[PDB]
Amino acid sequence: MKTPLTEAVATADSQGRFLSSTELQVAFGRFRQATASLDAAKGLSSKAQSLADGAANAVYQKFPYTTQMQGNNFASTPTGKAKCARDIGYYIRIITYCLIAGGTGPLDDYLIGGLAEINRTFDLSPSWYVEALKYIKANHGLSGDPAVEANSYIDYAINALS
Amino acid sequence: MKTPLTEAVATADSQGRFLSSTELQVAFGRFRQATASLDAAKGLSSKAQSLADGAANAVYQKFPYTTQMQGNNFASTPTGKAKCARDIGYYIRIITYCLIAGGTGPLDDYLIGGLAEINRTFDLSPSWYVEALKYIKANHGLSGDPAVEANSYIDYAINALS
Amino acid sequence: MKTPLTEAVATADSQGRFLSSTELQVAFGRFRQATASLDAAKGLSSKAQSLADGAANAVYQKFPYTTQMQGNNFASTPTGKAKCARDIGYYIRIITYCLIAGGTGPLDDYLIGGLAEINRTFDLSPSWYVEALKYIKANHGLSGDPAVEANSYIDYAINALS
Amino acid sequence: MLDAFTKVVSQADTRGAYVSDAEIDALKEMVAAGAKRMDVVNRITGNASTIVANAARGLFAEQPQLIAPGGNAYTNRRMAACLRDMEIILRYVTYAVFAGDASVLDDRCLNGLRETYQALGVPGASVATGVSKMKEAAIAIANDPNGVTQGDCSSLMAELGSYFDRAAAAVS
Amino acid sequence: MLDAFTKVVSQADTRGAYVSDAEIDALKEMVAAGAKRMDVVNRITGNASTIVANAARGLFAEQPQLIAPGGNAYTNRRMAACLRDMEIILRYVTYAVFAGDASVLDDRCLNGLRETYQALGVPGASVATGVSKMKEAAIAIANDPNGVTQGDCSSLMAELGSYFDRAAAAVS
Amino acid sequence: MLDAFTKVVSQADTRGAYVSDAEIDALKEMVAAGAKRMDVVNRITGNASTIVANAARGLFAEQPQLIAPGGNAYTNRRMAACLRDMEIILRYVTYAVFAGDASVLDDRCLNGLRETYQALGVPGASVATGVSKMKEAAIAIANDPNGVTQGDCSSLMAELGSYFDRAAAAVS
Ligand SMILES: *[C@@H](C)[C@H]1/C(=C/c2[nH]c(/C=C3N=C(/C=C4\NC(=O)C(CC)=C4C)C(C)=C\3CCC(=O)O)c(CCC(=O)O)c2C)NC(=O)[C@@H]1C
Ligand SMILES: *[C@@H](C)[C@H]1/C(=C/c2[nH]c(/C=C3N=C(/C=C4\NC(=O)C(CC)=C4C)C(C)=C\3CCC(=O)O)c(CCC(=O)O)c2C)NC(=O)[C@@H]1C
Ligand SMILES: *[C@@H](C)[C@H]1/C(=C/c2[nH]c(/C=C3N=C(/C=C4\NC(=O)C(CC)=C4C)C(C)=C\3CCC(=O)O)c(CCC(=O)O)c2C)NC(=O)[C@@H]1C
Ligand SMILES: *[C@H](C)[C@H]1/C(=C/c2[nH]c(/C=C3N=C(/C=C4\NC(=O)C(CC)=C4C)C(C)=C\3CCC(=O)O)c(CCC(=O)O)c2C)NC(=O)[C@@H]1C
Ligand SMILES: *[C@H](C)[C@H]1/C(=C/c2[nH]c(/C=C3N=C(/C=C4\NC(=O)C(CC)=C4C)C(C)=C\3CCC(=O)O)c(CCC(=O)O)c2C)NC(=O)[C@@H]1C
Ligand SMILES: *[C@H](C)[C@H]1/C(=C/c2[nH]c(/C=C3N=C(/C=C4\NC(=O)C(CC)=C4C)C(C)=C\3CCC(=O)O)c(CCC(=O)O)c2C)NC(=O)[C@@H]1C
Ligand SMILES: *[C@H](C)[C@H]1/C(=C/c2[nH]c(/C=C3N=C(/C=C4\NC(=O)C(CC)=C4C)C(C)=C\3CCC(=O)O)c(CCC(=O)O)c2C)NC(=O)[C@@H]1C
Ligand SMILES: *[C@H](C)[C@H]1/C(=C/c2[nH]c(/C=C3N=C(/C=C4\NC(=O)C(CC)=C4C)C(C)=C\3CCC(=O)O)c(CCC(=O)O)c2C)NC(=O)[C@@H]1C
Ligand SMILES: *[C@H](C)[C@H]1/C(=C/c2[nH]c(/C=C3N=C(/C=C4\NC(=O)C(CC)=C4C)C(C)=C\3CCC(=O)O)c(CCC(=O)O)c2C)NC(=O)[C@@H]1C
Repeated sequence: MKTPLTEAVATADSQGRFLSSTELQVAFGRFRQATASLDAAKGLSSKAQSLADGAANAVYQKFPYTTQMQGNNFASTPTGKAKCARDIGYYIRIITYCLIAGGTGPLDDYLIGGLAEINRTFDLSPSWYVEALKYIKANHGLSGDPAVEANSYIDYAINALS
Repeated sequence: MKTPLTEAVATADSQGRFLSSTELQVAFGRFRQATASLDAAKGLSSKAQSLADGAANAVYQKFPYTTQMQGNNFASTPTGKAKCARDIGYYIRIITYCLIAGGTGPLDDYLIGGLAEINRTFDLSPSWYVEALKYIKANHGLSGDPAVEANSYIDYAINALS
Repeated sequence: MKTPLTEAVATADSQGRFLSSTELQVAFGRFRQATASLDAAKGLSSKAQSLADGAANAVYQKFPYTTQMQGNNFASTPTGKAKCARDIGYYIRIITYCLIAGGTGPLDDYLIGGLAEINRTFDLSPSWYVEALKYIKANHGLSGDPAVEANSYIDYAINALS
Repeated sequence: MLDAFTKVVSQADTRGAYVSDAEIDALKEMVAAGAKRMDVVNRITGNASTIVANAARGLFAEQPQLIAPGGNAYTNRRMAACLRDMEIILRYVTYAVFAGDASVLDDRCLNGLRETYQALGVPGASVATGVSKMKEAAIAIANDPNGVTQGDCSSLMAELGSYFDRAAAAVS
Repeated sequence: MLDAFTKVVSQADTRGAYVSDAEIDALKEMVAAGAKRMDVVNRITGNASTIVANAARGLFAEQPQLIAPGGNAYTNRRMAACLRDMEIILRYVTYAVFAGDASVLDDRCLNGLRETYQALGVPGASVATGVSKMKEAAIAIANDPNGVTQGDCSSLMAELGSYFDRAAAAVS
Repeated sequence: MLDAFTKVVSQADTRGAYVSDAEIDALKEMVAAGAKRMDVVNRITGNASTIVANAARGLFAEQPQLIAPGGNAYTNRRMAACLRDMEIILRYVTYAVFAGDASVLDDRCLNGLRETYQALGVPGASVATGVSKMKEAAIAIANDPNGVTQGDCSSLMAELGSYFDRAAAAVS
């Protein structure tokens, strides 16, 4: 899983060498970033159910057809609404993991790898999730370095969907 | 084993893809060719012992030394005559298989692969077999599309020996 | 292990072929060289303890610090003197093996491969061993073709250390 | 690989035998039905994504533990791998129908697949369920009477089912 | 590979769970001690040759049969291989300390090493002895109070020891 | 690989020993007979095709089930493979005679060959019969008194036979 620490090890190991001062300095930078990111993860975590409830409603408002049209891919049924809430919950949980990891690894490994193939196979619109993410970005209630951190990972996911 | 159908599958599989309309059209062409080829195979099969008896005698006539000279490689003994009749029987049987297969696969896999190495190792003259094949070509008693089919595979074997 | 015979086989095998007249001629040359080399091996063998005792003393004379300085790498202790005598004994024994083998294989496989890494890791000076080898070269008491043979392998080892 | 014609040839060659009149007549029957065989290949191929998606939706509805966190098809990477496997098996099944012989499916897809899944921790019995659901979906599409000349494909659908069943057996 | 942070994430993800406040506080403790962790990596790295040489000298003093003619570390080629193995194990141990997780050491060094040694006739129990001697040497260097800001590294030295002990267990 | 000289060296090195006067005298005997050894290599090499063909003809005369339809040496592809195997084994046997040691034949030809044949369904006991027939043919050629300086090659023919026997044992 990609983090600044695993990337540094992978680099050294690829060259058959011990870690250098440059890799120790990468670790120092990751450690300086960490305590704010770990605070952002704490923030998002306590607001996760609220943010998932709100982001779902924002998608349904922007794309009312998702709640009315019949089809396996739509939230027009209880089981469809539950799939949608679940998926939005996955984005929030995995973005919190990125703040803990100090990089995109969790999003890359658990959500973005295969995302295009899944959205195509199950006829899910990437635009639905981009709307859920814009909501999460506007309502997470973080500021300063935590908010920059959180927004970096939300924008990364929006970019993966676009 | 090479046939128009296995070649089409091998092509698709090499490209990691499902079969295309071009490969379905190959199959249609093989199916159009088949019932005449399957008739030729029936014809040759009922005449096989006669054709083997005749082709053996034609080789012995053209190369009288094969029946008189002493040596492991010659039909100057009962066991040598039996080896020769056997070999000629192999060519006829495997050419019938080509008419069933719709391509050279049976000849390629069972007879032509290794043919040069075997003829060299056991000091068999390719010219002996070419004479047996010219006889089979002149006496199979087929005409029309069956005969063209049968002659295509006999000529392929003569070309493999020359 | 490299010898004129194994090199000839390796060459043929690399080309998927039987041995040629050139490789049989290599073997004849190795056989012509052998009985003098096998005599040199007999000579060195009967003088080995004497040559090891003398070469050790020559190193200690040239590098008196090796007998006085404290350290794991020095012959300033009984166990250090024993390591040094052992090592010098290894060079003499493995050079005798080269005279039996008809080539550098024994030195290459048992002593020279890894020699630089070992001397670095254990802080042994290559110059110590070069002095031991110059002594062995001056005192082996061989002449004619045996001496040329023995000196070829001693010079090869000095060159490996320099 | 073999096709139906060379399967018969290979069995005869092992015996040093001519292909029998009965065997040749059986091959002529295959030839006569060749257009219907190609419709099966064409229809499954043209609907491959639908067959895979519908089979997957059915599998995960029956086995929700596969897609729950910690399940073998949880995360998009694992779901994509699982869909890819179903598409691969379907592709080799279409090759078996085209050729009229399972050899390509055995040799290039099924041989060693059980051991591969055992080593990955992929639940083979659940793969077999997905394959069975692709079989139902593919037969429904292949055997759709709309937009084709009417006639009997019962033999071909049984043969198609046999290739799916052979795949399901090879992983369970 | 995982680091300490992604080990916690991966365990939570398997459960479909948020990382707990307790887990996050434990990661904040690791972060707070990060300079000391980097000193361990830096000191072992800068003294790697000394750690390997001193461990090897101790191993061969205790097990002279390894370096006697016929022994597995007799000849310079075999000695060089043995020193190289000790250096490799030490390198992966430094990666585990850097990342705060053994996954890189397990995945890229230890997994299959026992079987590798069994096939070569390398005596795994003697490799484990050498690894234990590198542990003693590395802790002495890493935990040297000279030339560093004074404070407690006891937790880090136990963690470092655990990585050496895991390597010794994997080959014996 | 080893030759006769380095086989003696390697055994001595394992013991930390000098090669004995007796061992050196035994190597001098090999050297003295070196022309005869090279005649064995030269004659088998120059007649390799004849040795293989005559051995194969004998094998198939004794074991007609190998060349009947369905047999392992039926079809020209399989016959060519079988002849190639006999030629390979003969080539490595000539290398063993040249070097005066079986190591090249063990290491590059025989090691794993039994398992290779088991996996292919090649009948190892029949390969061993072919190897034994090559031995008879090769000794007849190598030990032909015509066109060579007269003398005793009995030791060399026993050594040559031992290499064929080692090959036959390795596949049966
Ligand atoms: C069972 C599979 C269903 C079925 C099949 C069926 N098909 C035909 C006839 C034809 N099928 C084709 C196929 C193709 N035409 C193309 O252009 C391509 C792409 C290259 C393909 C695959 C063709 C050419 C024919 C003949 C012409 C036609 O369309 O009629 C039949 C009729 C019998 C026959 O063998 O010709 C049948 C029965 N029919 C059903 O009702 C099943 C649901
Ligand atoms: C146990 C390991 C020993 C120990 C460690 C210890 N270190 C610090 C403080 C620091 N360590 C570093 C490390 C580095 N500085 C660099 O330039 C590099 C190379 C890139 C490294 C690896 C740094 C920057 C600090 C802070 C500045 C300083 O030198 O003081 C402490 C203090 C506590 C802390 O976490 O800062 C301690 C305890 N101390 C011992 O006595 C152990 C033997
Ligand atoms: C048993 C193998 C038979 C046998 C051998 C035999 N050979 C010699 C003598 C020689 N053999 C050679 C060999 C070669 N000469 C070449 O030019 C090449 C190609 C590079 C080879 C392989 C040579 C050079 C000699 C010496 C010269 C000669 O031809 O006499 C002997 C004599 C004893 C000896 O070791 O010299 C013998 C006995 N003789 C038999 O009767 C066996 C059937
Ligand atoms: C919500 C924004 C809209 C919506 C959602 C919806 N999604 C599905 C089905 C799936 N969603 C996923 C996504 C993920 N699975 C993962 O493992 C991860 C990463 C951890 C994610 C993001 C997947 C793979 C599926 C398909 C498999 C499954 O059922 O879980 C559905 C059901 C679709 C179906 O065909 O059954 C729905 C309805 N639909 C809307 O209309 C909302 C606006
Ligand atoms: C889907 C129904 C189920 C499922 C599948 C699943 N498979 C994998 C991984 C692999 N699948 C294969 C299969 C093949 N590779 C080929 O080339 C062929 C044709 C010869 C086949 C059939 C292989 C080799 C792998 C491993 C390598 C790879 O991923 O490319 C996974 C991923 C497992 C992982 O841990 O990464 C999954 C999830 N899982 C389910 O739960 C369904 C029951
Ligand atoms: C003698 C010239 C000087 C000397 C010697 C000395 N050597 C060692 C230790 C080793 N020497 C070797 C060398 C070899 N091992 C082999 O397998 C071979 C080839 C067969 C050789 C040539 C090795 C590998 C070692 C280290 C491992 C071991 O102990 O055997 C020492 C001890 C060094 C230590 O740190 O323990 C010494 C003292 N030192 C002098 O001052 C002499 C002038
Ligand atoms: C030293 C304490 C002991 C010892 C070691 C020894 N090892 C080998 C050979 C190999 N060691 C490895 C190990 C690795 N290769 C890698 O890439 C990794 C990281 C994933 C490891 C840990 C391998 C693969 C080999 C074989 C290939 C090679 O040599 O490169 C030897 C040589 C054995 C031989 O017979 O040649 C030795 C001597 N021996 C001792 O006696 C010590 C106990
Ligand atoms: C007949 C035209 C002349 C003739 C024949 C002859 N052939 C052999 C021996 C062999 N012939 C084959 C050929 C095949 N084996 C196969 O598997 C196939 C394909 C299915 C073929 C075509 C082979 C391999 C052999 C050698 C092995 C064996 O005995 O089967 C002989 C005997 C040669 C010998 O040295 O024993 C003979 C006599 N000879 C003539 O003079 C005829 C004119
Ligand atoms: C002949 C006496 C018998 C016989 C032989 C037979 N062998 C094969 C196939 C193979 N033989 C080998 C052997 C080697 N490959 C090498 O590189 C080496 C040197 C290290 C050896 C000795 C191998 C690897 C194969 C398989 C791959 C290949 O064909 O190249 C066959 C073909 C089997 C098949 O089914 O295709 C045959 C027939 N068969 C007999 O009946 C005789 C007893």
